[PDB]
Amino acid sequence: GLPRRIIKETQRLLAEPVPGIKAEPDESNARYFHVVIAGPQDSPFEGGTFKLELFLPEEYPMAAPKVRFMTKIYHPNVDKLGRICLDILKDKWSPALQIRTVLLSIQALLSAPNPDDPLANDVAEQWKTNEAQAIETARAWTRLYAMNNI
Amino acid sequence: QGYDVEFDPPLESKYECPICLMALREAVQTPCGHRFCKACIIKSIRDAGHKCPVDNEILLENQLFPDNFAKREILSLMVKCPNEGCLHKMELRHLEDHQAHCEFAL
Ligand SMILES: [Zn+2]
Ligand SMILES: [Zn+2]
Ligand SMILES: [Zn+2]
Repeated sequence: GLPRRIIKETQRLLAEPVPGIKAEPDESNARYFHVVIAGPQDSPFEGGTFKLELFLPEEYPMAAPKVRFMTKIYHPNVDKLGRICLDILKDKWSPALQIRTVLLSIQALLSAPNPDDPLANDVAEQWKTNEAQAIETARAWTRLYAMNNI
Repeated sequence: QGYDVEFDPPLESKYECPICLMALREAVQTPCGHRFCKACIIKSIRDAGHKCPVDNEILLENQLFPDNFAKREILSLMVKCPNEGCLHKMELRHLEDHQAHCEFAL
């Protein structure tokens, strides 16, 4: 019932999963995925387990996959609602990119924040001026929200 | 819209369409050197931009060269009937013909 592209792409992820990332389709709707990304090492989110929800619009792969953090997180490219501000998910998307492409992008974004592409107002700039402060706050949030693997 | 079939040996990734992930159907090549199914890159150009999806490089519809070498060798590949249940295997070039004689079908 669901497009072959999505069906085939899914098998490949479950088959050769991206390191540090766990993602499976919704046992009730394949267009939805349950993602868990382990906080990168040496990054402020070291030692935390983050949950994200990825959904594939009907126009996919022409339209980009919508992704959002479910686990609270202090990072310049995510807002309070958990939405990710990323290029490849906005205008820089292409029907040639894949789910694995998005999963890898988000993960790199943790190992190293990109304070402008554009950016979620607040944190975006705080990470610019008091980068030391921004980082401790992120470590704090990681211990507070992503260490009880809900 | 590529060839949704089991290729055994499995399909080599060079012949897979980035846009539909099936064996290239009516293979064409872009100035930038990427291959798609003739129908897929037109669909991407018409409503995704006049750029190659693989690298966002300007593309334009009049720059799709028939990849006659790819079309030729993909059609000579061994495949299995995609009628689920059938256990027939032949050169992709002949799949179609076999269809008119499948136990599983329309
Ligand atoms: Zn290209
Ligand atoms: Zn195609
Ligand atoms: Zn058959």
